[PDB]
Amino acid sequence: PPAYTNSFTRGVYYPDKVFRSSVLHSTQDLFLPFFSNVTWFHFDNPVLPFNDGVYFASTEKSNIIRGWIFGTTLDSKTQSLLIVNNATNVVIKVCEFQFCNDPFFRVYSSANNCTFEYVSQPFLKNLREFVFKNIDGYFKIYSKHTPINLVRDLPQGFSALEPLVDLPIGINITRFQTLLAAAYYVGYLQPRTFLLKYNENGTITDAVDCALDPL
Amino acid sequence: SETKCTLKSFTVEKGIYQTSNFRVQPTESIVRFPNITNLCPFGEVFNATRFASVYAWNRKRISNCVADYSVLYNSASFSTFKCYGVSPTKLNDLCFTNVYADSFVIRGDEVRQIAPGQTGKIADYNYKLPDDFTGCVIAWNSNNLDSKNYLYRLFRKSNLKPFERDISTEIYQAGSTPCNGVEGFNCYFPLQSYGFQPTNGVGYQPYRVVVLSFELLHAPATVCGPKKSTNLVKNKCVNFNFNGLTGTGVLTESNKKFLPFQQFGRDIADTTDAVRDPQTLEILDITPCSFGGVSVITPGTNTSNQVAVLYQDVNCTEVPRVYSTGSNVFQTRAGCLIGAEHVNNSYECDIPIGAGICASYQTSQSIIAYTMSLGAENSCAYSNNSIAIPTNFTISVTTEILPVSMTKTSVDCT
Amino acid sequence: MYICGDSTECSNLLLQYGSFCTQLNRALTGIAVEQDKNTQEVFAQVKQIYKTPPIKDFGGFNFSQILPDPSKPSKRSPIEDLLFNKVTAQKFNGLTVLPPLLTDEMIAQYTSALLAGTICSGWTFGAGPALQIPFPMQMAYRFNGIGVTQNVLYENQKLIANQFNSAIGKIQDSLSSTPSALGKLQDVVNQNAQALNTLVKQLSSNFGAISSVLNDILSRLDPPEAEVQIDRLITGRLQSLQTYVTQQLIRAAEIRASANLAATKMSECVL
Amino acid sequence: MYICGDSTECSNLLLQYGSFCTQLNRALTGIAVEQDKNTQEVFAQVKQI
Amino acid sequence: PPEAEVQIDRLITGRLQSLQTYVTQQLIRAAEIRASANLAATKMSECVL
Ligand SMILES: *[C@@H]1O[C@H](CO)[C@@H](O[C@@H]2O[C@H](CO)[C@@H](O[C@@H]3O[C@H](CO)[C@@H](O)[C@H](O)[C@@H]3O)[C@H](O)[C@H]2NC(C)=O)[C@H](O)[C@H]1NC(C)=O
Ligand SMILES: *[C@@H]1O[C@H](CO)[C@@H](O[C@@H]2O[C@H](CO)[C@@H](O)[C@H](O)[C@H]2NC(C)=O)[C@H](O)[C@H]1NC(C)=O
Ligand SMILES: *[C@@H]1O[C@H](CO)[C@@H](O[C@@H]2O[C@H](CO)[C@@H](O)[C@H](O)[C@H]2NC(C)=O)[C@H](O)[C@H]1NC(C)=O
Ligand SMILES: *[C@@H]1O[C@H](CO)[C@@H](O[C@@H]2O[C@H](CO)[C@@H](O)[C@H](O)[C@H]2NC(C)=O)[C@H](O)[C@H]1NC(C)=O
Ligand SMILES: *[C@@H]1O[C@H](CO)[C@@H](O[C@@H]2O[C@H](CO)[C@@H](O)[C@H](O)[C@H]2NC(C)=O)[C@H](O)[C@H]1NC(C)=O
Ligand SMILES: *[C@@H]1O[C@H](CO)[C@@H](O)[C@H](O)[C@H]1NC(C)=O
Ligand SMILES: *[C@@H]1O[C@H](CO)[C@@H](O)[C@H](O)[C@H]1NC(C)=O
Repeated sequence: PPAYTNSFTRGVYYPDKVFRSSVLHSTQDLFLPFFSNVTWFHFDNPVLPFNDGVYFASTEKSNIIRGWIFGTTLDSKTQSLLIVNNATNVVIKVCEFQFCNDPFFRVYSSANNCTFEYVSQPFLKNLREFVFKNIDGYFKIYSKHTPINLVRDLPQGFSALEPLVDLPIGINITRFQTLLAAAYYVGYLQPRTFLLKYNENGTITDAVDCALDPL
Repeated sequence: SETKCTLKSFTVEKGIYQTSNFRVQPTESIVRFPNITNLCPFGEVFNATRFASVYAWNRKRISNCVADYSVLYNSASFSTFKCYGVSPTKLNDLCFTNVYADSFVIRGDEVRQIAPGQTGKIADYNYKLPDDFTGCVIAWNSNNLDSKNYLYRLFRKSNLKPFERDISTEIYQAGSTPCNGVEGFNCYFPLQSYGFQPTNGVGYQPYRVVVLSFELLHAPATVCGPKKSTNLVKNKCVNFNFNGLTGTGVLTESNKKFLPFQQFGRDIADTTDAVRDPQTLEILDITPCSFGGVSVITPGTNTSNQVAVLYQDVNCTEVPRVYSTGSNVFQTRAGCLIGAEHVNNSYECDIPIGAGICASYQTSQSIIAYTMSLGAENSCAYSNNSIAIPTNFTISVTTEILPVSMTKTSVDCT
Repeated sequence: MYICGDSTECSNLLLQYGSFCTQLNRALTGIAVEQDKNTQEVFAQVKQIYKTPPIKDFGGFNFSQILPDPSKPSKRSPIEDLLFNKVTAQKFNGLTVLPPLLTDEMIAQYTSALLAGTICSGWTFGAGPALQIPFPMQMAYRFNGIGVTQNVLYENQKLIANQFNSAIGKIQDSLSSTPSALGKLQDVVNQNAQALNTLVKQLSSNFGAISSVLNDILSRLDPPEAEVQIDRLITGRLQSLQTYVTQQLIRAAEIRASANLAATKMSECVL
Repeated sequence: MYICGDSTECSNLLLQYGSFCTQLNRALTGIAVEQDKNTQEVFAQVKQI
Repeated sequence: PPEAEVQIDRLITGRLQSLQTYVTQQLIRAAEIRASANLAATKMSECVL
């Protein structure tokens, strides 16, 4: 679905792992632009690029799997990053297994020389914000679960988007796909400069996008 | 003498001269080498009862973990340990990306064929190590447990490709017969069988050889030796290496509240004002332990040769040259002053120390430190219907010196 | 300490720049001594410390808002307390703030002595011995100095005293309600605070080197090229220090012109 | 624009020198503001025309 | 000559920096001396004359 929607002031994560109390810090990083047009995809399972980064969201508590298939060729030619959640694990297998033309462990039908395979505790009304990026072979995932009342789209708020997990991978992700009444949003990160406001707790309680308007 | 040399002169006037600086040296360094973390399972590839053969190895592709080469190096359980161009100890410091281990059993004497450099006949058919091989090869005549299936390559014509997996067993001699005819007269199985019984000699006994070739450096780096983790030595100027953050200071206890994903504590400007130790997950406040400035108070050279020493912003206990902590030690807001006696009488300021404290040369003669007096204490007698009229005068000739011009100087730049 | 933090390898590379670091310290010491001279010149004009009269029969003039408050711990007048309230572990990289030679309690005594001398005698305590005079008679001398006869004050003493008290009372409200009331002093405070922040924030710049940390350069790289990278860092940090020192010199020359005007206004208007 | 005329590589290289251009711009803006204040101090003494 | 123009470049940079520092400090000191001389002229006109 080509429907667009406004992201408002959502999609800002912690650029680093440094505590800051009452510091208004300017960070130049791949951030989601303020009041940007993010694509709302309804059931559907389209193919979407990656470019520099990807923003993800969820609305209802249906909990329909919601894995991811970050790849670069996805035809058993290069290592592909697959994330599978089964309410007990977050299995991240980077391997060239060949996903079918319409993926939905039967996603793939092969087993190549599968590399690093981190597995840990699961992390996945209830808004579920995610940010996926890759800079120098390190796949970074940030996530935040927030409670809100569903009305029409992403709410107007700014909680924290705390970081989730960094993985040493080394591949390049040029494309990605979503695993599965589907309803989600996709935004694209851009190399912006953001002024982040830290409170006494080291929490980013406010942010300003220094490209949106003259003020 | 320090004042004389810092001024490049043999005579010094009266005043305070800043000679050198003061800094408390670090007592020790704290790294306290790291956790168990995720260990590399080398014991599985070494202590393998079902050891494979040279034609087909137990291909163990090992990934992010800490491989303790020191464990395999300080123990002489295996007969021979080799590692390419690297001492085993430093093997725990310089690290790499990923490792691949191939384990096999060979026939005794021909342990030297498998080598990155010098060639061997066995390496020409069974397995040739890469020319740019960098790994660790462990060989030992295990015998007993693995001695009582074991067939070794004997029929090939080209050296095995660097880091290749070949398990071919088709029957042929070399190329001469146009039709091999299964086993005609000499085309036996390439995997020749041998006797692996205890009666065999050292050169014909099962020799367990395991190669541990690690891939060269790429964009990531996961298989690394022991690094990270810290400890606590609080209230002491020490060098600390906290997860790669290296610096000198005092790690006092802190009441800060880090979120459970932040480690550093850079607050305002870019200085690290706090840190988190990855052993107890507590917050330590980094502070500059002590520094200041050594200033010499001297009443000139013509008048005398005695001096006093002021340390700018240090305590009188933190001062350890000659005598610097015994007697005549007075702690003022402007620092710790030694060599000067505190007098309760207040005089006009002579040598300004700071914070209302001055120093002077007075009585034999010594150096006194006092609180400067603002002036004569006049009593003001205000009274209405009362006036004061002068009945005499004085003609006072005062002086006023004013600079007007400086020396005109030209410089030939070329 | 600022350029080469506790690194002997960097400190040995700083020795070949000559007396670049012995000159910035000299300039900063001169600036500090000049600040002390400014403070002493503005306030320490008269040396006799006159005591505040313990009475209130000044002919109707109030003076309570300018004379020191004995009840409060600090001996400061309400106006001085308002002005002090309006204006708002050592640093890591060798930056220290030396304390002023004249404490705030010592300057307050100088101000109180000047006020007591003005109330007691008028202008006669700044040109010789202090000759006492009743304040209604002293104000008749100052009325006589502006072309107005003596009888104008004596026949309007109550009205003049009431106007004086009302103006002094409104001074506090005007000072405590204007947004940029003490804007000049606050700008003086802010300019130095931001200069130090910019100076210390220049230690996180590469200046063309591979990293802004000397330990990373010394460990990752071989000494021959670590020398080049450390020299680049030294050049950058020395340039930053020189910029800070020059800007502080210009700012201190600007402040010294305002301290030579406060000392002139003290002599020609307070005395 | 003076040091690196419309060149992105030169701008990226100059970004490694910290807040130098910011200091220069602040100084020049302060000079301009002082120049505007001088005329008001000299001529705008009485504000009744 | 090819390798003698890199050390000479460092010498030139250092000596130029020293000269510029000297000129700047002398300019500030000359401004202070000019202020003092203006005060001296004012005292000569107001008090001697
Ligand atoms: C000089 O002027 C000051 C004020 O500028 C006079 O002090 C004022 O004294 C009056 C009368 O005592 C105080 O008014 C009363 O104070 C208390 C507390 O509020 C209470 O009884 C009444 O509600 C009433 O307000 C006034 O607060 C006080 N002002 C200050 C600032 O302390 C002083 O008396 C004058 N000196 C003279 C007349 O000699
Ligand atoms: C890794 O990144 C490089 C740089 O973008 C990719 O290179 C080009 O990528 C496009 C789209 O992915 C390909 O169609 C081109 O053929 C690539 N150009 C060349 C000549 O390299 C590269 O493909 C990425 N890696 C993978 C395996 O996708
Ligand atoms: C976030 O800040 C709040 C408000 O300052 C913290 O709540 C206070 O916590 C401190 C100790 O950290 C207590 O002394 C206060 O009584 C608390 N106040 C209230 C109103 O609860 C809160 O702990 C911080 N969150 C953290 C540290 O995770
Ligand atoms: C590394 O090992 C240290 C101890 O050497 C572990 O510290 C533990 O911390 C807990 C509290 O978090 C203490 O109650 C335990 O006593 C400590 N363990 C031991 C064995 O003393 C630390 O958690 C380890 N870090 C890892 C495994 O990442
Ligand atoms: C005013 O003071 C002057 C001195 O400043 C007095 O003159 C002195 O008088 C004494 C006593 O006769 C002599 O011993 C001194 O030699 C005089 N000094 C000078 C400089 O001439 C003068 O008497 C005083 N006038 C009054 C009226 O008391
Ligand atoms: C020691 O230092 C502390 C903390 O700065 C200070 O309060 C105390 O007065 C000092 N004591 C002595 C004896 O110097
Ligand atoms: C100065 O006064 C203090 C405080 O009363 C007293 O202890 C000390 O002995 C006095 N010193 C001298 C030299 O009189």
